[PDB]
Amino acid sequence: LKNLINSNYKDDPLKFSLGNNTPKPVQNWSSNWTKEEDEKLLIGVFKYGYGSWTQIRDDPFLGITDKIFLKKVPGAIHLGRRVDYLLSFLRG
DNA sequence: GGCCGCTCTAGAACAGGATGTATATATCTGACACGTGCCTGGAGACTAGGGAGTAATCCCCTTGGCGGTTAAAACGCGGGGGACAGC
Repeated sequence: LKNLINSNYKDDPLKFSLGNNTPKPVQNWSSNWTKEEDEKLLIGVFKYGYGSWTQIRDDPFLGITDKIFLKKVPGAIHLGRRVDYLLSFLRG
């Protein structure tokens, strides 16, 4: 992930998009989600690493700060699984 | 076209980290006792001279007695002032 994001984007990773890779949607989360929310999450994880979920959610350039919770559906485990899928798909 | 397997989500359990408190253990602190080494004083030895002790005699002082006189002490009595208790 860091190699590909540097390789194209490094001039500014805020340029990043997942592009032609079309991910499967989130399953009925309490928040609407798209390739855009995925892309912003990926840029977050690039800036702050995996599992930095407080910083990932808090960074306002990602626009996440509303969409992700501390029994509302998506949480750290769901975020982890989503990242696992997204990176597996992009590496595929 | 149908059913089962696989994947994801949800719940439950366990462990670790974080924080505060209590308890046990270690360390310090001090004084005494013993050992060691060195130096000084005491102990031992010997001599000479002075002081103390001993003896005798004489003189002065102290103790005891007598007598008289005078002053002091003791006994007595009354009144006043001070001391004591109270408030």
